[PDB]
Amino acid sequence: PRRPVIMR
Amino acid sequence: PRRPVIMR
Amino acid sequence: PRRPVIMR
Amino acid sequence: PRRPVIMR
Amino acid sequence: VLLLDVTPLSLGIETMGGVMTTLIAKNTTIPTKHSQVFSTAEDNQSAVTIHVLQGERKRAADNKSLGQFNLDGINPAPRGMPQIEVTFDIDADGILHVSAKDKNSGKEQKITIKASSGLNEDEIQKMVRDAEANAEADRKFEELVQTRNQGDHLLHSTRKQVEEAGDKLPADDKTAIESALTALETALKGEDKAAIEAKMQELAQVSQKLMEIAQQQ
Amino acid sequence: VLLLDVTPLSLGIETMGGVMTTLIAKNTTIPTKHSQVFSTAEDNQSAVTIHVLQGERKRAADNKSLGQFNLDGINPAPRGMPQIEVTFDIDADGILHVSAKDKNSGKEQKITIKASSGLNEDEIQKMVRDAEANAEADRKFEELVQTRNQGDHLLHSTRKQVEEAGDKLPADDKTAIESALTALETALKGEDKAAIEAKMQELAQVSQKLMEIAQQQ
Amino acid sequence: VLLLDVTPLSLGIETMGGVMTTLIAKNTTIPTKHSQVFSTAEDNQSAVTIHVLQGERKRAADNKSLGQFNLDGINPAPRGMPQIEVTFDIDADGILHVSAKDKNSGKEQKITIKASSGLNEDEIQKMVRDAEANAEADRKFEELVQTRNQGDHLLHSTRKQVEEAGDKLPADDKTAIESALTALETALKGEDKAAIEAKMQELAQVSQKLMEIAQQQ
Amino acid sequence: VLLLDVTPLSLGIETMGGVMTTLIAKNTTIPTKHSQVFSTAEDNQSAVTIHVLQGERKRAADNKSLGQFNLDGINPAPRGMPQIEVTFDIDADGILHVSAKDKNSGKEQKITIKASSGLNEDEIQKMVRDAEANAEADRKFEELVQTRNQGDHLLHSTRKQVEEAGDKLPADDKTAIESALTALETALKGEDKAAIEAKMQELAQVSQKLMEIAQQQ
Repeated sequence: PRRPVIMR
Repeated sequence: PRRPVIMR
Repeated sequence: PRRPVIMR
Repeated sequence: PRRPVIMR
Repeated sequence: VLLLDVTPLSLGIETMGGVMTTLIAKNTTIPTKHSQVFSTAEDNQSAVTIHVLQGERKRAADNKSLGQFNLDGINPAPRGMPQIEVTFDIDADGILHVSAKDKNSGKEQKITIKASSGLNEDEIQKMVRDAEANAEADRKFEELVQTRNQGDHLLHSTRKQVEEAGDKLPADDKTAIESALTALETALKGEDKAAIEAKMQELAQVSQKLMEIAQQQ
Repeated sequence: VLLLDVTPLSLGIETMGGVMTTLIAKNTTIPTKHSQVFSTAEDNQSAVTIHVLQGERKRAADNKSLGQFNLDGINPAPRGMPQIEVTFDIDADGILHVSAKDKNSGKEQKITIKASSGLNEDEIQKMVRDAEANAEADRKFEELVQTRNQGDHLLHSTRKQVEEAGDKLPADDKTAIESALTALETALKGEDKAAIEAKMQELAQVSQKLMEIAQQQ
Repeated sequence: VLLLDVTPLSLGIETMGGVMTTLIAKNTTIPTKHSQVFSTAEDNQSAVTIHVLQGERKRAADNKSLGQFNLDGINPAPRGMPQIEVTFDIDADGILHVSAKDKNSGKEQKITIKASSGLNEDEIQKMVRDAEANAEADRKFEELVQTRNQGDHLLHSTRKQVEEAGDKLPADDKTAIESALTALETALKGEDKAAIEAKMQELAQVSQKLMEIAQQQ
Repeated sequence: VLLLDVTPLSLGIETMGGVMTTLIAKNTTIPTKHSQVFSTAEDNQSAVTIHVLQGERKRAADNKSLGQFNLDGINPAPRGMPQIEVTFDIDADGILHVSAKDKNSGKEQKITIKASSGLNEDEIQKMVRDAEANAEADRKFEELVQTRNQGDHLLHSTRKQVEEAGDKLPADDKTAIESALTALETALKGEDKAAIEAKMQELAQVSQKLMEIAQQQ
């Protein structure tokens, strides 16, 4: 699955 | 005015 | 007593 | 010639 | 070379939240040029304040001010869309040029800062020592700022999504989400990291149906 | 104390773009617990991969893998809305617990990593030395990643805004924006930082009317 | 390993002049064992004081005392001849054993220092910061100490050489050298680095004939 | 100031044993002037070689040579008596002047080294990285050098004391000391730290009566 994105 | 935000 | 001296 | 020695 | 000209302290700007964002790292040889792209914090924002900082601290206010200027003429847009490119450029004479350009409007504004500005030899070491003394404090500040921006994004976003949903969102979801957004907004007003996460959690908990609707649209 | 137990290398996870994001800094005394909130990269994303890294390099791939696991059961949502809280927790025995919790769904998944995992004394120094050797390279990588995420956000956002605009956006704006988005998408496929900024610029240039409409709504 | 046990501060002993001489460097993994050989400062010296220090400062007095003990039974000898081997040994439990052995007499004395002695986490950072704050001050101190030991060696040596010369040295040389040695001895009593070098210079200037005689013998 | 001119690498000279002794520390702002007093390694020595080094390594041979020159005209003296003051002086233009002056004879010799000499930006970082890579190796080298100088001092000294003792020293002591000095001299010819300490120990063990006589005189 995708990697986590630093939340905005 | 506002400070710049690190663009998403 | 004296402190030790870095030996020559 | 010799190198200098850290003087005692 | 026996010698190198170097930045004794990081150089940067103030970003949302009162944090110093570094454009040029401590210990960079000059000449050097670095750039980063920033954006607006509010819908319809028409101007930004560029505040130039020297130092190693995480609060903007704990660093040396090198000057500030506004870029205006930013065209109406949703927050986070305009591209505001900030460039720091240090020439062979150690003069710093800080520019901000709006990629949409094409408008540019600049400050030029001579090589003798900023902190003297003693203060550079006072600064280095203090950044060390206050490392834990500074990290916690930066974590609080990051948390508050996250809460704010969730706040602003959820409001837009409630708007876009309109009738699709059931009364009881809407009422719960709106009270969670009030609670969140109250918490974003403080400096209590945990309270903010608590209110962001409450919002995640009551937004499930809203998130489905927004994803579907 | 004559002695301190310390993290010899930063510990973290892989984030979008293939970059190592630090949760626990190099040289932290244990026990320690740190957390950060992450989100999804795609609309409707139902799962995330948590990939645990030890090291100082900016590419994830250049650090030591300590293990990876998936959290799933993420409920349908717009990208960047779910709150995925990742906690790194090192106990007095130097065991690392890495957890990821979905604040909406309440789902949690975990990896536990013993105190003997990761890099030995020699490799910790190989790693330290390499992070130093490749500082410039690593920064440039990180700048490229940041630029590509920015381009992607602009891409994804502009598409949503074109959708939301519908008839409000004139034919000629729409055609220009859509060709700019194709060009951008092509560039996000490469590793050419300048090309990406060029295509983000083209988009800022042709989106003025779209930005007005999106701001007004 | 995710973790390393490390010396958070240098460990050492006080040496002549009031300076901290490091046996175990800051940031050493334990277990570790290091040794160095020291000697006596005076003819016929029968004992030495071993004073164990933790810290990064150059004055002994500015570091943390971990304890002190005497080794005695040193057999009559010219200064600088006995071999007094000091060993610092930190075991897997972080206990420090500091031993001093007289290689001639064979006599050994020891202090054992538990892993919880010395400076706590806060003070280790107060210490690190202070060593940084006072770098210039500490160097100057160390230079003054080095200069004073040099002057002292020249003093002590020249006196022995005057003795060994006896009649070979002319009256006028002897009188000039002896007044230079009084002046030097007066200066070794102060903290004025330049005055000491001045008096060492005066001695070099008036000792030429003495140096010939001592070299010839 | 936004900028500081700094030594990117330590500057120094080669001292006995093939070790780099630092006169100007890494990261010193210029202008700067530092001095240290050195001496001769042999009785009657009439000249010294000043070999200027840039770098962070402990073996002289692993640093950058900036040049070398001889000072001669040193007047006959016991080793360790002449005062040979070496000054490193870096002016506002980053030119290095290295001077050596004989305080007895008054003789001075100099090398002048332009600001563009030495290692370029890349090599300064190759050097920094290597000093890190080889820290343990370099320390061990420096310990071996220190041990060999100590052995040599003991060798040279004991020989002088045997001479000065003459008839006071009994046949059996003399024979034992002389064979210990041969063994020591053989060991000073190698790179085996332990063998040298072993032979220095044997000498301490058989010299007790000699040390009494030398102390008494």
